[PDB]
Amino acid sequence: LNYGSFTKEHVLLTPKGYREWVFIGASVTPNELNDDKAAFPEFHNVYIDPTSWGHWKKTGEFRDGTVIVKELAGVGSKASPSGNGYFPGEFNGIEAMVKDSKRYPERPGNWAFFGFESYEAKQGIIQTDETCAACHKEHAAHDMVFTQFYPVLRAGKPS
Amino acid sequence: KGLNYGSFTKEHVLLTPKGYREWVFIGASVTPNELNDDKAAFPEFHNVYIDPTSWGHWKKTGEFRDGTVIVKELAGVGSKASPSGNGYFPGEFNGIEAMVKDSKRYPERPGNWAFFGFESYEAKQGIIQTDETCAACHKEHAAHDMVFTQFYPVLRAGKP
Ligand code: HEC
Ligand code: HEC
Repeated sequence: LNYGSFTKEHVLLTPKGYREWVFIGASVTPNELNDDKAAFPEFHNVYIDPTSWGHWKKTGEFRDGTVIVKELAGVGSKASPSGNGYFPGEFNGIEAMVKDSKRYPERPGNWAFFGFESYEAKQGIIQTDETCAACHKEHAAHDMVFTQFYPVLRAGKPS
Repeated sequence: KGLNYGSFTKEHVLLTPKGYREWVFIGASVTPNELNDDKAAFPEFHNVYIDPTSWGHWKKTGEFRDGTVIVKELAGVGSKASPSGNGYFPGEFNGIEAMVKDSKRYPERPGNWAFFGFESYEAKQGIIQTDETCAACHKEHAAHDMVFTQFYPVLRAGKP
């Protein structure tokens, strides 16, 4: 079963319940290491929909209909009883990408990339290939997903 | 009824959990070695999960039921720079820690939490820990019921 609901123009409605999908990894780009203004502030927690996770464990490929959500959160502090580093604060927003060879036949890898103005928006804004796919195409380890940073995906694909 | 996540020996020791990566992620933090005298206490990234039944209960109540299992997975820092900017990015898996709340199995431990260490992903079961080794820091400093919910935005957003 596909996990992305759409409008008529194949625009992605804001995903709901993605926090109960399969988490695949977290990174952090703090503002203070990026001239006080990270591109994606700051923590990033990333999820893949459960059906696509199932298909990934079998094939090590992203099926048609894969949805991946990147959730941004703030750095809430830099020191805790466990030591120094970065610790998350409040949610900041989300980004998403959807793979569909039928609805997006001419985008790189048949991926559409979406931004969201706020948590209350009812739908995403599809982006031009220049804005997001170009960087993913140029540097992602596998099929435009930065799986070099998702150890859940790497450990979970078939041997 | 809800499912029972985690299995236990007759001495009530948690068997090494399987499938916890399909549980509910509640937040990640990072204590890099280079920021902690080249040896962090829990190196380095920590990805945290709560079992799906306790997550269902937490959504309704905001408390940790009896039978709550939380798993903290450790991973190394893989790199400090990527096309998205400077920071910290995960590498390989290092190991796990876990805590289990059960007033029937652990009537005398603080909070009725049992803290477990694991010697490897290959171990059959965990090693339960003395109160000073784990529960002490957790009871003094965690925001809620010995769980550090100040670092679990999923938990804080999901409670009623
Ligand atoms: C993370 C991201 C994800 C998660 C899946 C993945 O491929 O990692 C999504 C759905 C997304 N972004 Fe992309 N992005 C970049 C890198 C290195 C990572 C992982 C490391 C981290 O989390 O910091 C990403 C790289 C880039 C980038 C390089 C200059 C650009 C311009 C973009 N990303 C742009 C976008 C988007 C355009 C608005 C967009 C919707 C993204 N990313 C979504
Ligand atoms: C994270 C942890 C978790 C996840 C649930 C939680 O309460 O956060 C578990 C299951 C666990 N550790 Fe504990 N721990 C500490 C802090 C600040 C955090 C969250 C921020 C982060 O990820 O860095 C924890 C603090 C401490 C601490 C203070 C010095 C000590 C002594 C311990 N933790 C000890 C233990 C354990 C004994 C070996 C053990 C099995 C833990 N923690 C498990």
